[PDB]
Amino acid sequence: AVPPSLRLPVIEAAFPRQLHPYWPKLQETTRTWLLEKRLMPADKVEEYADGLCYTDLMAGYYLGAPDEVLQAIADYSAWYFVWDDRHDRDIVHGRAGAWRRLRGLLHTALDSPGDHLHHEDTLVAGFADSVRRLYAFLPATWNARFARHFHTVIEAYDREFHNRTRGIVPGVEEYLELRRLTFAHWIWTDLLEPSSGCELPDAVRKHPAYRRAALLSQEFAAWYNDLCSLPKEIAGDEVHNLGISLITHHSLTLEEAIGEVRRRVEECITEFLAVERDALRFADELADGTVRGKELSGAVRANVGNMRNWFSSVYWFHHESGRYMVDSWDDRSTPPYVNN
Ligand SMILES: CC[N+](CC)(CC)Cc1ccccc1
Ligand SMILES: [Mg+2]
Ligand SMILES: [Mg+2]
Ligand SMILES: [Mg+2]
Repeated sequence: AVPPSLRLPVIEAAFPRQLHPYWPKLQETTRTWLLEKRLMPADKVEEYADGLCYTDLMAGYYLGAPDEVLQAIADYSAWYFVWDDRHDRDIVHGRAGAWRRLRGLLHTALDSPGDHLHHEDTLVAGFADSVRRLYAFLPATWNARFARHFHTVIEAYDREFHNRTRGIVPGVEEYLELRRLTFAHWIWTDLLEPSSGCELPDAVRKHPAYRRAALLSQEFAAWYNDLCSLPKEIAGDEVHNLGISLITHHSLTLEEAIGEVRRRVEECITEFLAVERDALRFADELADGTVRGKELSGAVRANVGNMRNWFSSVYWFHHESGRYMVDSWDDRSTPPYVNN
């Protein structure tokens, strides 16, 4: 049962949850990886890792992925959550120098992961290990696009460091543009392709129906996170959240901003439903009778199916994960799974 202020009946009725068959082994394998890469203290991994549900989130998203692909995606995604925690803690503790150094190492490790596999900063070494494995599935042209996208993500995190140290809440339009980068919209979209086993040519993945379906899936996910993580983010002096931008710059009340965010999330769903039809029609056109065409057709169909699965996986993740349960913390500004 989902709280009424967070409930989306269309998701519950029309987007049935999916779970990848590898998820049991995925759960333990990623937890051991967090342990062995020293990405979180051992006692916090034991106490909190399974309850954070990071592997469940990815296992309900990239259906059909080969087990080894899903493992690399799950390790990268767990790393990404820890990086968000590190970013937050560097901000809270005014560690501008340590962040600047981290920011630079992640740029370098993204271009040359093998050089960073044993870096003294375990967060860098953990990133390099996951990126190394992601680079082993598709041609170097896909690797280059992943890197180009993630370079921008790192720099969007640096913009968040600038905003939060300076006490700046971005405007609504400014926030929406930045959120497509801090959420890594295009990274999750890139990773559809190794999950279906096919790098898509530019003419396919830029087709208007594919691009708009991919966008809507990510806008829903990011804004639903905003809706669900608003309580912890207000408690933690986070400034990056559509709700916070609305309260600050449009002088909405909390209740008004929650409603506005809800409506925007709801429209992503029904816009997606319409564009989903066009994207599946495109998949049908790709099946032109050739072997390449059937290949491309099946890949697009699988990818669009997983764009749909992102809606349900993100929805349920926010009600299962301990990441957001701010009411259970002794210090509402300091989550217990963060190294402070
Ligand atoms: C801050 C963590 N995360 C994912 C690693 C960064 C993009 C956002 C997120 C939250 C909830 C579901 C999916 C992604
Ligand atoms: Mg965060
Ligand atoms: Mg963040
Ligand atoms: Mg959030």
